[PDB]
Amino acid sequence: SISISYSTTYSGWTVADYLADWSAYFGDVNHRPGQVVDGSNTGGFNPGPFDGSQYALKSTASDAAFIAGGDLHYTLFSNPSATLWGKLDSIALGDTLTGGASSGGYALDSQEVSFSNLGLDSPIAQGRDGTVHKVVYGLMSGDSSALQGQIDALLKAVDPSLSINSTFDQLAAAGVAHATPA
Ligand code: HEM
Repeated sequence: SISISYSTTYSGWTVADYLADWSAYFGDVNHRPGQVVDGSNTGGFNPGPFDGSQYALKSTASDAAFIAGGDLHYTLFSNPSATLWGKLDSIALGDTLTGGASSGGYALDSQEVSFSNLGLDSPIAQGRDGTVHKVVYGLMSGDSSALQGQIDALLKAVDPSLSINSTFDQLAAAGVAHATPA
């Protein structure tokens, strides 16, 4: 089942409120035609350049960052163009991104919340409609709606009383989350 880690700072927050606020603050990096700048708003892959076990992106407007983990592939200009696909296992949110391919991986100096065992599986043929693409491109764009919807489904699968409107502490009591030190 989905497994959530959260700093105790967020114990009383709903998942939805946390994600709404986190993504709004992260803010759209404007990864769109005419506006992509390598090393500014592309993010990066480990080991890369366009594939790997992690994709990570910081907002330059500020040191808020996320890391997507799994088995990821980015098509770049190849058909279907500008598609992130593959297997998405985890999303970690926080700030102060560190590492990269030259370090052997990415990490957050302050990891606030992670969602693991997401089980998202998107074939290349689905293109930009795939769930992996929607989740991650959403986050790049300051929009956690797609992530929220996938988490909500995973929580309901455990029990229909559980949802993104549960608090992190409620989810811990329900067996799907654990707290970490603030
Ligand atoms: C190493 C990381 C990446 C690089 C270097 C990169 C590079 C690019 C480039 C060069 C463009 C075209 C810019 C232009 O037309 O002027 C682009 C567009 C785009 N990229 Fe990325 N990208 C990266 C990661 C991602 C990821 C992870 C996603 C999805 C989750 C993504 C989604 C898109 C989308 C949706 C567009 C717009 C495509 C269009 O409107 O036709 N990119 N990217």
